[PDB]
Amino acid sequence: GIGTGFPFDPHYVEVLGERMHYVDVGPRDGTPVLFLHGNPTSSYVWRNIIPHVAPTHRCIAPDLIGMGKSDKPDLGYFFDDHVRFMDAFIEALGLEEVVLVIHDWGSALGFHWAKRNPERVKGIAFMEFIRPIPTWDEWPEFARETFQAFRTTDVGRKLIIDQNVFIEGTLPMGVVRPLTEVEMDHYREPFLNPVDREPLWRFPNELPIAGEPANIVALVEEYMDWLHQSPVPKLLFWGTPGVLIPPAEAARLAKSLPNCKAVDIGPGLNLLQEDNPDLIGSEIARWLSTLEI
Ligand SMILES: [Cl-]
Repeated sequence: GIGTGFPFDPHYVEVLGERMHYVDVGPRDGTPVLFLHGNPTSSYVWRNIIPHVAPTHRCIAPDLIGMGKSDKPDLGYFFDDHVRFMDAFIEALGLEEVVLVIHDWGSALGFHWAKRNPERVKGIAFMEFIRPIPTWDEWPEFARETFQAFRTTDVGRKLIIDQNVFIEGTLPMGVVRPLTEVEMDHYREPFLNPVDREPLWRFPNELPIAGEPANIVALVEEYMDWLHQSPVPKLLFWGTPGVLIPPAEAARLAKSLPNCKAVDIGPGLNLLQEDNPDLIGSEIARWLSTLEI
Protein backbone atom coordinates (compact mmCIF):
# COMPACT_ATOMS: atom_id res chain seq x y z
CA GLY A 1 0.00 0.00 0.00
CA ILE A 2 1.44 3.29 1.28
CA GLY A 3 5.23 2.93 1.12
CA THR A 4 7.10 3.08 4.44
CA GLY A 5 10.65 3.63 3.17
CA PHE A 6 12.54 6.94 3.14
CA PRO A 7 14.61 6.95 -0.08
CA PHE A 8 16.03 10.48 0.27
CA ASP A 9 19.69 11.46 0.42
CA PRO A 10 20.32 13.27 3.74
CA HIS A 11 21.26 16.93 3.35
CA TYR A 12 22.66 19.02 6.19
CA VAL A 13 22.85 22.78 6.60
CA GLU A 14 24.28 24.65 9.56
CA VAL A 15 21.81 27.13 11.07
CA LEU A 16 22.74 29.25 14.11
CA GLY A 17 25.49 26.78 15.01
CA GLU A 18 23.35 23.62 14.80
CA ARG A 19 22.88 21.25 11.86
CA MET A 20 19.45 20.81 10.35
CA HIS A 21 18.80 17.75 8.21
CA TYR A 22 16.69 18.30 5.12
CA VAL A 23 15.49 16.53 1.98
CA ASP A 24 16.42 18.27 -1.29
CA VAL A 25 15.20 16.75 -4.57
CA GLY A 26 13.97 17.91 -7.95
CA PRO A 27 15.09 20.44 -10.57
CA ARG A 28 17.25 23.34 -9.44
CA ASP A 29 16.21 25.90 -12.08
CA GLY A 30 12.73 27.01 -10.96
CA THR A 31 10.92 28.03 -7.78
CA PRO A 32 11.25 25.48 -4.94
CA VAL A 33 8.53 23.99 -2.77
CA LEU A 34 9.29 24.06 0.97
CA PHE A 35 7.69 21.29 3.08
CA LEU A 36 7.19 22.05 6.80
CA HIS A 37 6.14 19.23 9.14
CA GLY A 38 4.78 19.58 12.69
CA ASN A 39 4.43 17.63 15.98
CA PRO A 40 5.43 14.81 16.45
CA THR A 41 6.48 14.16 12.85
CA SER A 42 9.56 14.90 10.74
CA SER A 43 10.16 15.25 7.01
CA TYR A 44 9.29 11.52 6.97
CA VAL A 45 5.62 12.56 6.87
CA TRP A 46 6.16 14.04 3.39
CA ARG A 47 7.82 10.87 2.08
CA ASN A 48 4.87 9.78 -0.09
CA ILE A 49 3.78 13.24 -1.27
CA ILE A 50 7.18 14.41 -2.49
CA PRO A 51 7.58 11.82 -5.32
CA HIS A 52 4.52 13.36 -7.03
CA VAL A 53 6.12 16.83 -7.02
CA ALA A 54 9.81 16.01 -7.49
CA PRO A 55 9.50 15.35 -11.28
CA THR A 56 8.66 19.03 -11.91
CA HIS A 57 9.64 21.12 -8.87
CA ARG A 58 12.29 21.29 -6.18
CA CYS A 59 11.22 19.77 -2.86
CA ILE A 60 12.92 20.99 0.35
CA ALA A 61 11.82 19.22 3.56
CA PRO A 62 13.71 20.17 6.73
CA ASP A 63 13.57 18.44 10.07
CA LEU A 64 12.74 21.05 12.71
CA ILE A 65 15.41 21.84 15.28
CA GLY A 66 15.45 19.17 17.98
CA MET A 67 13.44 16.73 15.84
CA GLY A 68 14.12 14.13 13.17
CA LYS A 69 17.75 13.99 12.09
CA SER A 70 18.47 17.60 13.04
CA ASP A 71 20.66 18.49 16.00
CA LYS A 72 18.93 18.58 19.37
CA PRO A 73 20.30 21.38 21.56
CA ASP A 74 19.00 21.97 25.09
CA LEU A 75 16.33 24.52 24.16
CA GLY A 76 12.89 25.31 25.49
CA TYR A 77 11.55 24.56 21.99
CA PHE A 78 8.87 27.23 22.17
CA PHE A 79 7.27 28.27 18.90
CA ASP A 80 9.56 31.31 18.74
CA ASP A 81 12.62 29.07 18.95
CA HIS A 82 11.47 27.27 15.81
CA VAL A 83 10.67 30.63 14.21
CA ARG A 84 14.26 31.80 14.66
CA PHE A 85 15.72 28.53 13.41
CA MET A 86 13.41 28.36 10.39
CA ASP A 87 14.07 31.96 9.30
CA ALA A 88 17.78 31.23 9.50
CA PHE A 89 17.28 27.91 7.65
CA ILE A 90 15.48 29.64 4.80
CA GLU A 91 18.26 32.20 4.50
CA ALA A 92 21.02 29.57 4.77
CA LEU A 93 19.82 27.85 1.57
CA GLY A 94 19.56 31.26 -0.12
CA LEU A 95 15.92 30.71 -0.98
CA GLU A 96 14.27 33.82 -2.40
CA GLU A 97 10.84 32.76 -3.63
CA VAL A 98 9.20 29.51 -2.56
CA VAL A 99 5.87 27.72 -2.58
CA LEU A 100 4.84 26.54 0.90
CA VAL A 101 3.42 23.12 1.78
CA ILE A 102 2.83 23.29 5.51
CA HIS A 103 1.15 21.14 8.16
CA ASP A 104 0.42 21.27 11.92
CA TRP A 105 3.10 23.42 13.59
CA GLY A 106 4.90 23.77 10.26
CA SER A 107 1.82 25.66 9.11
CA ALA A 108 2.16 28.10 12.02
CA LEU A 109 5.77 28.52 10.95
CA GLY A 110 4.99 28.82 7.24
CA PHE A 111 2.10 31.24 7.57
CA HIS A 112 4.08 33.38 10.03
CA TRP A 113 7.08 33.54 7.68
CA ALA A 114 4.73 34.27 4.78
CA LYS A 115 3.24 37.24 6.62
CA ARG A 116 6.73 38.70 7.07
CA ASN A 117 7.80 37.92 3.46
CA PRO A 118 4.74 38.49 1.24
CA GLU A 119 6.62 39.11 -2.01
CA ARG A 120 8.55 35.83 -1.59
CA VAL A 121 5.63 33.36 -1.30
CA LYS A 122 4.28 32.22 -4.67
CA GLY A 123 1.78 29.79 -3.13
CA ILE A 124 0.64 28.08 0.10
CA ALA A 125 -0.74 24.55 0.22
CA PHE A 126 -1.87 23.82 3.78
CA MET A 127 -3.65 21.11 5.75
CA GLU A 128 -4.62 20.58 9.42
CA PHE A 129 -3.04 23.93 10.19
CA ILE A 130 -2.78 25.86 13.46
CA ARG A 131 -5.76 28.18 13.97
CA PRO A 132 -7.06 29.90 17.13
CA ILE A 133 -9.25 27.46 19.06
CA PRO A 134 -11.49 29.83 21.07
CA THR A 135 -12.77 27.30 23.65
CA TRP A 136 -12.03 23.68 24.46
CA ASP A 137 -15.42 22.78 22.93
CA GLU A 138 -13.96 23.53 19.47
CA TRP A 139 -11.32 20.81 20.16
CA PRO A 140 -12.35 17.24 19.23
CA GLU A 141 -14.08 15.57 22.17
CA PHE A 142 -12.25 12.23 21.94
CA ALA A 143 -8.92 14.03 22.53
CA ARG A 144 -10.23 16.81 24.80
CA GLU A 145 -9.19 15.27 28.11
CA THR A 146 -5.82 14.09 26.84
CA PHE A 147 -4.54 17.41 25.52
CA GLN A 148 -5.82 19.07 28.70
CA ALA A 149 -3.58 16.60 30.53
CA PHE A 150 -0.71 17.40 28.15
CA ARG A 151 -0.96 21.12 29.04
CA THR A 152 0.18 20.72 32.64
CA THR A 153 3.73 21.01 33.96
CA ASP A 154 3.36 17.92 36.18
CA VAL A 155 1.12 15.25 34.61
CA GLY A 156 1.83 16.30 31.02
CA ARG A 157 5.58 15.89 31.33
CA LYS A 158 5.10 12.43 32.84
CA LEU A 159 2.91 11.43 29.88
CA ILE A 160 4.88 12.96 27.02
CA ILE A 161 8.47 12.87 28.33
CA ASP A 162 8.58 9.90 30.75
CA GLN A 163 6.11 7.57 29.00
CA ASN A 164 6.30 9.04 25.43
CA VAL A 165 2.53 9.03 24.90
CA PHE A 166 2.59 11.60 22.08
CA ILE A 167 4.62 9.14 19.99
CA GLU A 168 3.21 5.80 21.17
CA GLY A 169 -0.42 6.82 21.66
CA THR A 170 -1.35 10.22 20.26
CA LEU A 171 0.45 9.79 16.93
CA PRO A 172 -1.43 6.64 15.79
CA MET A 173 -4.63 8.21 17.10
CA GLY A 174 -3.95 11.00 14.61
CA VAL A 175 -4.18 8.65 11.59
CA VAL A 176 -7.30 6.77 10.47
CA ARG A 177 -5.42 3.77 9.06
CA PRO A 178 -3.03 1.83 11.33
CA LEU A 179 0.63 2.77 11.29
CA THR A 180 2.95 -0.17 10.59
CA GLU A 181 5.89 -1.10 12.82
CA VAL A 182 8.40 0.27 10.31
CA GLU A 183 6.57 3.61 10.30
CA MET A 184 6.39 3.69 14.10
CA ASP A 185 10.12 2.96 14.29
CA HIS A 186 10.79 5.81 11.87
CA TYR A 187 8.77 8.21 14.00
CA ARG A 188 10.32 6.88 17.25
CA GLU A 189 13.96 7.15 16.12
CA PRO A 190 14.56 10.85 17.00
CA PHE A 191 13.09 10.50 20.50
CA LEU A 192 14.55 7.28 21.84
CA ASN A 193 16.32 9.30 24.54
CA PRO A 194 13.71 10.82 26.90
CA VAL A 195 15.64 14.08 27.39
CA ASP A 196 15.22 14.70 23.64
CA ARG A 197 11.43 14.80 24.09
CA GLU A 198 11.19 18.44 25.18
CA PRO A 199 9.66 19.53 21.81
CA LEU A 200 6.96 16.84 22.00
CA TRP A 201 5.67 18.51 25.18
CA ARG A 202 6.16 22.23 24.49
CA PHE A 203 4.18 22.20 21.21
CA PRO A 204 0.86 21.14 22.83
CA ASN A 205 1.61 23.78 25.48
CA GLU A 206 1.97 26.30 22.62
CA LEU A 207 -1.35 25.39 20.95
CA PRO A 208 -3.65 28.46 20.83
CA ILE A 209 -6.53 26.93 22.79
CA ALA A 210 -8.87 29.05 24.91
CA GLY A 211 -6.69 32.14 24.53
CA GLU A 212 -3.51 30.58 25.96
CA PRO A 213 -0.70 31.22 25.31
CA ALA A 214 -1.83 34.80 24.68
CA ASN A 215 1.24 35.59 22.57
CA ILE A 216 0.70 32.50 20.41
CA VAL A 217 -2.98 33.40 20.05
CA ALA A 218 -2.09 36.93 18.90
CA LEU A 219 0.61 35.65 16.53
CA VAL A 220 -1.77 33.12 14.96
CA GLU A 221 -4.73 35.51 14.72
CA GLU A 222 -2.45 37.96 12.93
CA TYR A 223 -1.44 35.65 10.12
CA MET A 224 -4.99 34.29 9.86
CA ASP A 225 -6.07 37.88 9.20
CA TRP A 226 -3.17 38.33 6.77
CA LEU A 227 -4.29 35.15 5.00
CA HIS A 228 -7.85 36.48 4.72
CA GLN A 229 -6.33 39.61 3.12
CA SER A 230 -3.70 38.05 0.84
CA PRO A 231 -4.18 37.20 -2.86
CA VAL A 232 -1.58 34.36 -2.64
CA PRO A 233 -2.76 31.15 -4.37
CA LYS A 234 -4.06 28.82 -1.66
CA LEU A 235 -4.64 25.07 -1.67
CA LEU A 236 -6.41 23.65 1.40
CA PHE A 237 -6.71 19.91 2.10
CA TRP A 238 -9.24 18.63 4.62
CA GLY A 239 -10.58 15.35 5.99
CA THR A 240 -13.39 13.96 8.14
CA PRO A 241 -13.62 14.32 11.07
CA GLY A 242 -10.24 16.02 11.19
CA VAL A 243 -8.62 17.25 14.39
CA LEU A 244 -7.53 20.88 14.08
CA ILE A 245 -9.84 21.63 11.13
CA PRO A 246 -13.33 20.09 11.32
CA PRO A 247 -15.08 19.93 7.95
CA ALA A 248 -17.37 22.85 8.87
CA GLU A 249 -14.35 25.13 9.41
CA ALA A 250 -12.69 23.94 6.19
CA ALA A 251 -15.88 24.68 4.25
CA ARG A 252 -16.08 28.16 5.79
CA LEU A 253 -12.44 28.96 4.96
CA ALA A 254 -12.83 27.56 1.42
CA LYS A 255 -15.07 30.53 0.59
CA SER A 256 -13.74 33.19 2.96
CA LEU A 257 -10.11 32.89 1.75
CA PRO A 258 -9.08 34.52 -1.56
CA ASN A 259 -7.83 32.30 -4.41
CA CYS A 260 -8.60 29.21 -2.39
CA LYS A 261 -9.08 25.73 -3.82
CA ALA A 262 -10.25 23.10 -1.34
CA VAL A 263 -9.66 19.37 -1.69
CA ASP A 264 -11.47 16.64 0.25
CA ILE A 265 -9.01 13.79 0.88
CA GLY A 266 -11.59 11.53 2.53
CA PRO A 267 -11.29 10.07 6.03
CA GLY A 268 -8.61 11.82 8.05
CA LEU A 269 -7.67 13.08 11.46
CA ASN A 270 -4.51 15.17 11.83
CA LEU A 271 -1.79 13.49 9.76
CA LEU A 272 -3.69 13.71 6.50
CA GLN A 273 -0.40 12.89 4.77
CA GLU A 274 -0.66 9.36 6.18
CA ASP A 275 -4.29 8.68 5.22
CA ASN A 276 -4.23 9.78 1.56
CA PRO A 277 -0.76 10.79 0.33
CA ASP A 278 -1.64 9.97 -3.29
CA LEU A 279 -4.39 12.59 -3.61
CA ILE A 280 -2.41 15.25 -1.75
CA GLY A 281 0.67 14.75 -3.93
CA SER A 282 -1.22 14.58 -7.23
CA GLU A 283 -3.23 17.69 -6.32
CA ILE A 284 -0.16 19.64 -5.20
CA ALA A 285 1.64 18.84 -8.46
CA ARG A 286 -1.34 19.78 -10.64
CA TRP A 287 -1.88 22.94 -8.56
CA LEU A 288 1.79 23.86 -9.00
CA SER A 289 1.51 23.64 -12.77
CA THR A 290 -1.15 26.39 -12.63
CA LEU A 291 1.02 28.92 -10.76
CA GLU A 292 3.33 31.51 -12.31
CA ILE A 293 6.52 29.94 -11.02
CL1 LIG B 1 0.95 19.93 19.38
